[PDB]
Amino acid sequence: MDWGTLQTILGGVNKHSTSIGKIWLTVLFIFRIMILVVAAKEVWGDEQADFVCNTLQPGCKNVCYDHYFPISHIRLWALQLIFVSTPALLVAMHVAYRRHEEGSLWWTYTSSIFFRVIFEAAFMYVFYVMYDGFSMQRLVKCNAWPCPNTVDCFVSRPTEKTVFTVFMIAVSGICILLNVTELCYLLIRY
Amino acid sequence: MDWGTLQTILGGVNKHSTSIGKIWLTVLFIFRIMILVVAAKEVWGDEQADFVCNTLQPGCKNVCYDHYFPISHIRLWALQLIFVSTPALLVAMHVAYRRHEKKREGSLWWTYTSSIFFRVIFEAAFMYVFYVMYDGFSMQRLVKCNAWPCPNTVDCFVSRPTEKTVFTVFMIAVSGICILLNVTELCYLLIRY
Repeated sequence: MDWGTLQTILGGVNKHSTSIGKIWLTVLFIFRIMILVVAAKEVWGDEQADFVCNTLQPGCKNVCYDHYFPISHIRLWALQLIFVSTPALLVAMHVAYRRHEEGSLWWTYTSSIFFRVIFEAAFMYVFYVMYDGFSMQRLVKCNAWPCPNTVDCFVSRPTEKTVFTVFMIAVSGICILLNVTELCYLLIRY
Repeated sequence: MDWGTLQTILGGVNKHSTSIGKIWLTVLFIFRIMILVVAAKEVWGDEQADFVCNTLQPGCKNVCYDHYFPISHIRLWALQLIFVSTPALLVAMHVAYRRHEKKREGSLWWTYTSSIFFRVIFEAAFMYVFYVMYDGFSMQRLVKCNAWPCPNTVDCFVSRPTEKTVFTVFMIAVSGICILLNVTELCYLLIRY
């Protein structure tokens, strides 16, 4: 995809936030989006076109690809970004509700931060359990029907996909830490 | 082609509506659009390029694909969003000139309950069509096809059945929620009689 105007939306959402919340989470957020669109989205461009299986059985390539990649990484990251951005924007709408006509504003703001840490941890769990670590393999062995006994299939761009996987996981771990420290920073204020 | 000056379009439309309808319906509504355009629309990119049938007959692939997918999933969701969007739009437009003229009321409650009423119809109808026409929300790896010109019976294999199931389940769930949100409006709206 592409974009036409993201500076206006970031400027408005910038206001009414804490020191680190104003900058650090925001710059890390646009950091992840930039990585996703300009670079990574076309590494996974031919994930199925260049999948190769050493067999003559028709339909074996379809099932073996689907058995090992139930959902591709880039569409896992796209889902994650949407989930961890909605609490940011709806609170911008809840205040717009009260504008048309302090505990409430405080209660909402502290609640959103509790959600963001939840979603990121949940999604990082899915990568680990689904893909068995963060390293992708050149060779996969598949024996689902209709494939005969056991078939060798070869992945496209295994090394580059590993690099971006490590990169997206790292900045997600940072965002979790930033949320936790900022959260406990408010708790002492009570 | 991609998103344009929707922020002003949405900025205009959110004003002058009920509290949860102010945000929750709209937020869930842009929730569906993002999934449709950002992620889902390229899962279905090679639906027919990667259909594979175990046969040597010319034209068996065309008839078998057309028989099991009379209309693609992403085209139904696009249609559904258009239909549910319109009643929100026009009624939001209808109030504009009066607010314009007032600076220069039981009727609208008939209109407002009408638009709320219509949305639930379109949500229910489209969720109904998925069930009857695709035989549940789960997509299978293997389809057996015996339409002419195919010989006796042919095995054909779908592309990305597991990923298409995940998004199908997701779109149905958020569609089900919007129905629940809508009916709450009428209960708050009818309780005043």
